[PDB]
Amino acid sequence: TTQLIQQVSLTDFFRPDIEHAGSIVLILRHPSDMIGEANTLTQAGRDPDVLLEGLRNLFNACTAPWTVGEGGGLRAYVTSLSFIAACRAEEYTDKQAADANRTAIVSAYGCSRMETRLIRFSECLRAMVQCHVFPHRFISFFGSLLEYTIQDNLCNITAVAKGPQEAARTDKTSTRRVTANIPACVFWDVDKDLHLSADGLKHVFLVFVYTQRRQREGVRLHLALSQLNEQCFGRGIGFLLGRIRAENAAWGWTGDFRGLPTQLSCMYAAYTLIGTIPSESVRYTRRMERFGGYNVPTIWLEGVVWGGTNTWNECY
Amino acid sequence: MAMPFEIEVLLPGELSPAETSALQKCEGKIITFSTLRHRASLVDIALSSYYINGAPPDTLSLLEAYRMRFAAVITRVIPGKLLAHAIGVGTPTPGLFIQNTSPVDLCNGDYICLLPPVFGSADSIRLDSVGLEIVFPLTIPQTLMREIIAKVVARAVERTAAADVICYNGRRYELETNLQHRDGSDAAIRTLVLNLMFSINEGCLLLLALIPTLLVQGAHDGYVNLLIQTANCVRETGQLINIPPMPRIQDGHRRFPIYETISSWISTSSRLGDTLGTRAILRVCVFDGPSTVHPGDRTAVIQV
Amino acid sequence: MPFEIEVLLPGELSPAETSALQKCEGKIITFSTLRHRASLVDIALSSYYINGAPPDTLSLLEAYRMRFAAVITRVIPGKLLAHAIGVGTPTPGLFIQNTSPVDLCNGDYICLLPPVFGSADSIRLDSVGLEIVFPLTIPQTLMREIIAKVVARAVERTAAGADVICYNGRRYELETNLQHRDGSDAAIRTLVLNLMFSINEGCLLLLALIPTLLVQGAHDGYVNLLIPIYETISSWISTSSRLGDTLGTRAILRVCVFDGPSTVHPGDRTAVIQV
Amino acid sequence: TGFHPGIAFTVVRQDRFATEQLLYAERASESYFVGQIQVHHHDAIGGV
Repeated sequence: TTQLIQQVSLTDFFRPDIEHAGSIVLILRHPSDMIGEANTLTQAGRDPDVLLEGLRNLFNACTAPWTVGEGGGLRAYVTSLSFIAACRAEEYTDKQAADANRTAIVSAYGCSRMETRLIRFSECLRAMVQCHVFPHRFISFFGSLLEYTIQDNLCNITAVAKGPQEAARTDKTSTRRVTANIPACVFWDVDKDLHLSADGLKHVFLVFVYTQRRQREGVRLHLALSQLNEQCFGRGIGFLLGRIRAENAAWGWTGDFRGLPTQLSCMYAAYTLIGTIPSESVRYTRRMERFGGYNVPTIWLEGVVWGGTNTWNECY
Repeated sequence: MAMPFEIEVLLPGELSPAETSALQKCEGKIITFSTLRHRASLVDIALSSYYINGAPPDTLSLLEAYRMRFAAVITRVIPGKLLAHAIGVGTPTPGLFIQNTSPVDLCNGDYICLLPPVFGSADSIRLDSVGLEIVFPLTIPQTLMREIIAKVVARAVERTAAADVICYNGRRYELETNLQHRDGSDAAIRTLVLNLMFSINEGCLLLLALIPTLLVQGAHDGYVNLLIQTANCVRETGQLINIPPMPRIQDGHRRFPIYETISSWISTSSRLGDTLGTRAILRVCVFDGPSTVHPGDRTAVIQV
Repeated sequence: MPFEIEVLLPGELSPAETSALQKCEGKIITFSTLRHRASLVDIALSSYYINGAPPDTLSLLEAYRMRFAAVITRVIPGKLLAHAIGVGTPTPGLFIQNTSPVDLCNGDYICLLPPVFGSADSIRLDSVGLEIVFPLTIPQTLMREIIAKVVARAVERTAAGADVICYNGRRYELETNLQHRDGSDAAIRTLVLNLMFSINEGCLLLLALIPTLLVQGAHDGYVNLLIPIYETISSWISTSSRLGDTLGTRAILRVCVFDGPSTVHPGDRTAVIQV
Repeated sequence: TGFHPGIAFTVVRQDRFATEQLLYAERASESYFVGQIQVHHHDAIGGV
């Protein structure tokens, strides 16, 4: 049939009592790797200690600060996609929905010091894209939330990692099944931009966007839905992001190969294939929905078959 | 979705028994589709769909069509309809099989790539009652297709600025490519040069002063002698170019240049050929059949 | 339904050897062809032998892409069973005994890499006169880095006239103690050579086409340009492409634990599904 | 600028009107054979 996955993590960056089933969950690597990675990947004339400060000041005020070092057996593993969306709600073009998302998730979680945690995470992402350690290399697609069990400051998630979505029987309130849903601020579809607007199969991509201009970093991600394959999808987005590519490549006998555009200086986006919709034509509904006490708009997909082989395709 | 993505291509009721027998003689050949529906039409696998600007295309344009589309395999044809299984979208696909349409063999285990028909005349089936040509993409192993793509992109660059034989397993097959216009050419050359640029980096200077070490090794060892003389550049520079003492690298105690100049080349190299050409979607895995496969025998495969 | 492979271990096995083959529960082997009856002289190292002597690292990276891998399930004192991964949907609990310097988190995609470290996988079946090397099961994320660092070290070593790799909060050093680094330097030279030759041929071909690349300003013109020579371009692509597809190594497996331990220290066994 | 450049054209344009046809037939003009109704399953949004 399908395939489930399980993970126990803390509940600092994610609370399944607040996410609804069908929300995408993301997994993180250990933050300790960033130290050595930035130690060997930072650009000459730039000090990665700003990344160190970002990480250190982030993890100083998120949860129990201890244990996050090497001896970590329990960790902050999973984060919600809506979380990583609402901490960067200042770059999504459809402002009003993203702003509703942000205020809702600031009010729905613990209530205390999340404004703190949010800007901590925003500053951390800014710093990493500034020291040429990209977020796409550390954040992967875990699954779609199916069922959970929580305790004091610790959770136990089980999510769908492969196969059709609605073939997963869960003990919910309304009906034994559940469908996928994403916040309406990250939903960007490549097809209508390029105007091919055809029915049939559509892939679902998870695409990041990088704008590295000095002291003006920028990181945001969307969930693409296009007809293109994984080969020419890079061409398509590279096309309708011309200004970012330009301002990134321009401002990112002795040979003297100094100050030339390198691959990390010219990078602007990276994407992955995560599923597909083998239906007759895709229907989706943007209905306003409640996260506990607040109302935020979402996208309700139908018939998504999660895929795999989590390999990132880069675009410089 | 638990079965392979079946496809129901329809034949008009006005097709001659001769053409239906011809179709019977092509079960197991590969076709493509513009979009991926479930009730397709015969028009969408004919040459009337491979038209750029209202004309039959060239070897470069078709080479872009073959990856701008989706692929399928003709399992069996019937008077009612035509059946085909999608390849690289819905994972489950058991016992699939292909027909080898190529002037070379098919070794067990190699990966399969598909080309536009270049070698000689194509095995084109002309359906006259509807007026549709049907040409089937080739079936070429991956290690060989690269030589063809290189030798065709060279001809493209040459035609734009200002050999057609390839040896494989001791056999000479002539290349009859054509480019009746000019925009696909530079559309390819721009990618060529773009990916050519992002290879050079800081550590290339250190990699350059290592040319004379490569020369003295070319004198010292034997396979280095096979490697050095096909390189139409290194054999000249290390004998006619010099690089003085490299200056110290800015913040030389933290970063490391060679790591970058060699890591940003693994990425840019794998994706190279899959941009000037196509990727490999299928790999011949004969379980209990013959050892190799002659031109025109039915194979057994699993998708990449 | 699942594909099944039998390997009939012969007699004359020293019980001190079978005692170690009993430890080979969950290691990966490869065949050149998929059958049901497999002879022990097919997974032995003596099968590769691409050019006489034992294969290189380039030779092994080229093998791992053409052969069909199969994981060794339970072994009994008589014979050895194995299930082919890649096709067949193995219904049993297809576990993997990770053999890698670094850990394995929950939910990684695992690829293969020849023993480019302190090789100790070899089980030395002397009584029969053949030996079997297993591959390293590394995560897909460390795949682009390990190759790059191990080749950069050698390309600096030939440039005679803290290099640690980190993952999941653990650090594994690459600087082997002995500065008498023969042997492994020899089983890696045709890679550093074949790679180096490609990059130099690319650089000295780029600069030989456009006469306004660096002479119109390495910052002003080079970037503004960004926004039989004709049998050499061919010679460059026709080799750079074969190298790239060799170092691709698409994943084959994925570690998905379900109510167990969330980390796989080297030498433990865990459940794995196929991709 | 309104100067006549010594040439003339014949503009052409085509128009598509929606009309209501009126159809007539004779008695027993065609034989309409009908075959056998067959079924086949196929996977979907999760069911059949």
